[PDB]
Amino acid sequence: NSNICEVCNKWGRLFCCDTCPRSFHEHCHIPSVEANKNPWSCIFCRIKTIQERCPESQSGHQESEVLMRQMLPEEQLKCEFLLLKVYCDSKSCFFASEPYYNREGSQGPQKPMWLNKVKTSLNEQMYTRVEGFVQDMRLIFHNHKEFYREDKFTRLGIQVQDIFEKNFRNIFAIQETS
Ligand SMILES: [Zn+2]
Ligand SMILES: [Zn+2]
Ligand SMILES: [Zn+2]
Repeated sequence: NSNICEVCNKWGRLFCCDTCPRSFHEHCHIPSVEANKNPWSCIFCRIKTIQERCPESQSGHQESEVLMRQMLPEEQLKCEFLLLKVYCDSKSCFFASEPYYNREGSQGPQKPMWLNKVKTSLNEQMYTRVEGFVQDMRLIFHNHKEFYREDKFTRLGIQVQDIFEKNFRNIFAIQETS
C-alpha cells in the first residue's frame, strides 16, 4: 500500500484499501472510511466494480439524461467519486470552506457554495437527482468567476472547473463530441 493519502498526498493516520494499493485519511475518503468492514474496498475499487458488472455503462450518454437520473445508490457513489476527484487537486483548497466577500468593486454571490457544503449535502442525502449535485458544483466556479471579475485569480475557478468537467464526462460516460 501507498504511504501517502491518495487525495491530499500527505502522510498521517491512513486507512489502506484491501483491493488496490491506495490509502486515505479518514475524512479525505468519500464517504468517510467505514468503522469496521474487513476487507475494505475504497471508492476507486467500488467504481471499477460497477463498470465491470455492466460494461455497456461505458457507452456514451447525453448530459441531459444523466442529470435527470435519480440519486439511487450507484449514482450517489458516482457523485461521491466525482467530488473526491475535485478534492484530489491541490487547487481545491480555495473552494473547500465557506468563502466571504469584501472586495472593492464587487458584490458577493446571492447563493454562496463550497466543496464542504456539497460534501455534507451528499452525506445527508439532500440531492434527489444528479442535476442537484452538478448544479451546486458548477455554481462554486461560476460564483468565483463573477466575483473576481478581471483579477487573474479568476483563473483558479477555470482550472478547478476543468478538472470537475473532465471527471464528470469520464465517470458518467458522456458521449464524446467535437
Ligand atoms: Zn488526505
Ligand atoms: Zn481500492
Ligand atoms: Zn449486464
